[PDB]
Amino acid sequence: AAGAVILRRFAFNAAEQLIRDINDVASQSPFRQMVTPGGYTMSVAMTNCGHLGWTTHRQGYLYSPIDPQTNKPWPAMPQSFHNLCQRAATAAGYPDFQPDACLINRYAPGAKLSLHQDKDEPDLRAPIVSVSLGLPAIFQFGGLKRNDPLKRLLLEHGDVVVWGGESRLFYHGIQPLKAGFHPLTIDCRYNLTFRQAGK
Ligand SMILES: O=C(O)CNC(=O)c1ncccc1O
Ligand SMILES: [Fe+3]
Repeated sequence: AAGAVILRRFAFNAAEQLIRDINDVASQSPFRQMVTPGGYTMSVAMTNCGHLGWTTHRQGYLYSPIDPQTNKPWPAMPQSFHNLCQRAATAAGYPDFQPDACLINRYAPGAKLSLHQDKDEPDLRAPIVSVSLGLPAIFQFGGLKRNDPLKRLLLEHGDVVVWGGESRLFYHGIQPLKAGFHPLTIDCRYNLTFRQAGK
């Protein structure tokens, strides 16, 4: 899509370390399946690291310094996360990107992410950096309207997408995860999305 940059296998050499750091983050702020304000439990399990974390609070979504499950700050952003995000963001031409939030998604087979926009960040000029690890997933994206036609791209282990420019506000999602196996993740896919969430 216009504005979006795909860097295939950009995070391949870093994957092992990133996965260790995911485990470390989740040991402090555990993965949970958040409940939408619609009352549905998501198939995707989530957690956050960094100064701010995306979560549900009082039947709604927000960036918060505190993990509502633990009542403690989200774990600090791992070095591996920060390094890889910056190498990706710079390669795609976003030198001033300074992320302070990393949402971590975990997909078991069957798990999917419904069509949505990321429009909750203060500056929409800032991109989102997205890192795929483990099992491959079909990423779908449309446009500015919920009913716009979808295009599909397979995202694989180590792929990084820098989601900026025109595509920044496009609706997008993930199709039900095909069952499979990966040496590093076992039977799941992880996705990291780095954001400038602070005002
Ligand atoms: O790949 C996922 O599991 C979900 N990714 C996203 O929701 C996303 N959002 C904004 C920009 C890039 C993304 O990959
Ligand atoms: Fe998204």
